[PDB]
Amino acid sequence: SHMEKETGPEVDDSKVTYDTIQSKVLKAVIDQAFPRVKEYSLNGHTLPGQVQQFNQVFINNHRITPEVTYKKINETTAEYLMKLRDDAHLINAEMTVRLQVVDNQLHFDVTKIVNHNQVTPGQKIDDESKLLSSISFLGNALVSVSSDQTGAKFDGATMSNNTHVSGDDHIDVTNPMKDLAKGYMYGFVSTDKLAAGVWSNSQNSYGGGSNDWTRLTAYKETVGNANYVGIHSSEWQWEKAYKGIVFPEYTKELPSAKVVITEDANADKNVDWQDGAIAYRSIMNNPQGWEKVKDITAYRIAMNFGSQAQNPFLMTLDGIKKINLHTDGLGQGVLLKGYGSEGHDSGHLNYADIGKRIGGVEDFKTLIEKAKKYGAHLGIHVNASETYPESKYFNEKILRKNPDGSYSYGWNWLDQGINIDAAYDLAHGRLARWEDLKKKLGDGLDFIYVDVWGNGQSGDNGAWATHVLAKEINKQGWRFAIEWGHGGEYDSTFHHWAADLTYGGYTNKGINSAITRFIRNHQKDAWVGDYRSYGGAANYPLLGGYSMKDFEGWQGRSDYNGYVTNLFAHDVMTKYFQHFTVSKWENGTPVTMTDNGSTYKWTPEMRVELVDADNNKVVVTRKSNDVNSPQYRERTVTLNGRVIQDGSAYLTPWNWDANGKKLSTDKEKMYYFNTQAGATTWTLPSDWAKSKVYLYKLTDQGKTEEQELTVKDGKITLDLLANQPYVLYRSKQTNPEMSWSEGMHIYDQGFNSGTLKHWTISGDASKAEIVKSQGANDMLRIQGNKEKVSLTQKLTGLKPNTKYAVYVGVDNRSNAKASITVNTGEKEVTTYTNKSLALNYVKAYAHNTRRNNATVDDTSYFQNMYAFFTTGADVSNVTLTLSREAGDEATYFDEIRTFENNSSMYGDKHDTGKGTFKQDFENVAQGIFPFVVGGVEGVEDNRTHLSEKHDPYTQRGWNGKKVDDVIEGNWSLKTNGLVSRRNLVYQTIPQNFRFEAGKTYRVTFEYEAGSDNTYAFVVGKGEFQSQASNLEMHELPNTWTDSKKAKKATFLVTGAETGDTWVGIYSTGNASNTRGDSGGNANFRGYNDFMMDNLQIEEI
Ligand SMILES: [Ca+2]
Ligand SMILES: [Ca+2]
Ligand SMILES: [Ca+2]
Ligand SMILES: [Ca+2]
Ligand SMILES: [Mn+2]
Repeated sequence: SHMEKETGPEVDDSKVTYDTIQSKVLKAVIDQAFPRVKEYSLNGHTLPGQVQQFNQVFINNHRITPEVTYKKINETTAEYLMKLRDDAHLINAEMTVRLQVVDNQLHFDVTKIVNHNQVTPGQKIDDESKLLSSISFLGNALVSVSSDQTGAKFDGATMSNNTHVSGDDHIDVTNPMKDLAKGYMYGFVSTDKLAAGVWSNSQNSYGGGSNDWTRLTAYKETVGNANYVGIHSSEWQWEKAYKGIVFPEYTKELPSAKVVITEDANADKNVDWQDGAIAYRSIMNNPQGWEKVKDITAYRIAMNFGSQAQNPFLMTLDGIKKINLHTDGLGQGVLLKGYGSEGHDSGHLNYADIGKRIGGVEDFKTLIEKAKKYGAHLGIHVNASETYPESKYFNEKILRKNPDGSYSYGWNWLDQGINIDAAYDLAHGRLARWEDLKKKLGDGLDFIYVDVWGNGQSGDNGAWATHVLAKEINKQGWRFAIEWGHGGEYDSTFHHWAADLTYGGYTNKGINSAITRFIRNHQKDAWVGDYRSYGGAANYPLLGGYSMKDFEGWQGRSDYNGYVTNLFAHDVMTKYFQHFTVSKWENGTPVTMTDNGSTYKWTPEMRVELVDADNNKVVVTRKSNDVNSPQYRERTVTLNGRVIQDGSAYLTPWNWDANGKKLSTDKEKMYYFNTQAGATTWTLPSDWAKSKVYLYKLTDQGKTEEQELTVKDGKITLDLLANQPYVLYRSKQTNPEMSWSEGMHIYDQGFNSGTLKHWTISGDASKAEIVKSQGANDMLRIQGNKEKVSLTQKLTGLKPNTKYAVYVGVDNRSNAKASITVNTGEKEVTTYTNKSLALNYVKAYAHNTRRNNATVDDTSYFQNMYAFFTTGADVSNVTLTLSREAGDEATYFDEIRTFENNSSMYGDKHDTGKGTFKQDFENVAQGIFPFVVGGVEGVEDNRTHLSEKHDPYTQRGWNGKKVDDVIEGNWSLKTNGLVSRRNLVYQTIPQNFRFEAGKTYRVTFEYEAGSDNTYAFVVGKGEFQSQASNLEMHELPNTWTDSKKAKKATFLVTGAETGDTWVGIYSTGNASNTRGDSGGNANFRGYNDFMMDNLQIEEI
């Protein structure tokens, strides 16, 4: 009141004809001349709409006075025909606005739009001003509040992803007050009697950051002696075009907005934004798939990359079973990053190209269907921003070009990507790409994760473009997910950088807004989770917040144990709260924090209450407001006044199956988890109190160590291991049959079942054990055997007369022969290894040589050992045998994968056998056989993979490309950019191809090399060391300056008597020659690359 009171034009609506539309509880007085609400009335209390007439709209940004005719449709409903004509700006249109009261809601709908100009979605338009592209009712508040009203206040949320900075504004409406003209995602006005919330489908943006997702605009308007704060819908979009081409019809969404009016809705006897937020759930858009979120407790990524097939579709079902047992049936969400093409960041845009080397559409369909019973939902990683020449959808027309006409290059890794123009893509059939995937896959896939979208790589990725993209995905029945905490606010249900707490640091997490989280906490994982070092909202949020970890290869992640502990430490309780809707949010006093380079104030939530449809009430209370107290980072949680979490421990009722379905009373359970040692005591519900109670320790074998608990006056006391999940039931439970590895033709391919029962052991069974790697990955170990030990299992469900490959991962520390043998009943084939000599450098593979997932002695020499065979007519007697001849030291085996394969490598025949060896790379089972990737990049998503032909884009000449990606057929072996490394790129190993002692072989291949002597053919023996081991080097010349195609290389190689000779490709110390090119041009054109094809090795 110390600044000058403000004054404005008075209201004069003495000549206005008003009508009333009303439900039983809500009356709205409306102008017949224009769709303006003068005032809302509910239970004798009022809120203004737009008090000052503004009978104008903005059409394509032009102020227009519409010619309006009114009709009263019925007691609740009025229509306004609004003719829009301005010849000078080529506006000749009409729209109908319907105002309708439904219970305590007012609906504002543009129900019908007619553009009299000729516009046809999909066709060229000569003049964009002919489009009816935007409709704005800015200037007409849908609801407001006046400074003359007691308790007048506005609350609004904007996007903030910085954990120190709340996105919310709380503004008292006073005269005087600060100017206000600002976009909001959510907005409320209230008095001490009524609160109103406003929703709009407007995909307006005023800019990036807090200016985005601004579907509402709040404005201060001084009317007479009073200030009003009014909430307006932001501008709506309609007919739009790109470079003259009108977008498809589905991009037009009819404008809609809603207001909801409420008294006290949480029984705290105060009326404020929280009541408005509760009521707002009845008018708001709901991101499709949101209902599922609360029961997706175990999210993770399973990764494939670079043709390696690290995680075949049917293998992922075994990880789902492991997590099912270990969590006693918590729901799951597995994002398949690398589901398509050759893996992650291969083949982008071709969404329907399901990865062949991981089992194709047939195994993907099986994974989806069979995962349902475990409440496991599958998602896929796609890209709508960048592609590669290999992709069916790579074309000049789709590529993004800079103003100077150069390509907007993407990242160079396996291949040099080029960004696409997403607006062009939308305007030229993007939708059909999703349709093709949906048709091929059928029903059942849960979610689409669109990587990078939001970062502008493909041009406009803002609110409008994101809603269009999400609608294409939702239309196929899929749920939307994206990378950034700030992305997809309207439609996303999952944000990777909100959920993986380690990413981005404190400025780039989930949505830091009490208002937004209150409204939608239960609908998405988009929030600030607990990560103390970020401070602010991340310093122990009372609602928790998803914490994602992984164990299936994503960024080299393999920590299964840590994954499960994390689920219990953060996610069980986070997900518990998502089964309820927030009803009350109470802040404590501001505290001072110091972290991330500043001292700042933060106002922490001290209590949050939640409720469900059955009026269960959950109360979550922070144990101290003192930021220096250990109790600041602790909560008490009650359900109906019963303590279920207190500090370090919880004993939490879980009444839902893996898919969220309510459990029968007798299947109800409770989870216990305590991050500290110590006895804890819990009050049970009376219907548990008079029952026997049974406790189980949860492990990767499911429920173990059954104990009957002693109940005393309805209490139990639990004194158990810290950081260890348990589950409690009212009756004795059993572990069901998991059918490990169903569809993979063998039982329990990964040694997860805790026994070798399905194997027939010939020899001393005490010498064969399932043991844990340094990464807790179970493996078969055979050691210390004086006689042969063999393990045999039938291969089941094979097709007759069909060609197959089978491999087992093998790491042999013994010199003794370790073998895989298949007997089809007509033929026996066998492959073996003596001591393993090649470390494993595949980052997304579970048994790479990184120390934390090493086999033993801090190393892993795991490599896939293959046999190739063909079934005959009878498939009832096909056996696989793993054996180890006598030796002291250990052989490790894991992951037996049998799958169709059509290679013809052995004297032009499929089956393992003698004859000239040939690799044309046209029928590779997986990886780069007979080579394995070397240590040139250490453990990495290796820059060598099988290159796929897409003429002319992948071949010499396209954008000045010097060398072909593919030499002959559809596939070659490509190494991208690994020049000047002085290290081994890849090598054969004896189990893949053996240079027999004292025999001599001719090794021939065709190759492309972009520069002279950057790569060399090498001959070695034993384990490579970069004392550098001895190598016979053959530097290779470039293949383009004096040749129109790949050159031929040929070498004589004699096998060392020790049997451990191999050959490969080595990155020399020589600098490449990029012929004056730099940047993306030099990367694209292949100066730094090496391609091989048509390998042949024959004895001479
Ligand atoms: Ca003052
Ligand atoms: Ca209230
Ligand atoms: Ca295993
Ligand atoms: Ca080929
Ligand atoms: Mn490629």
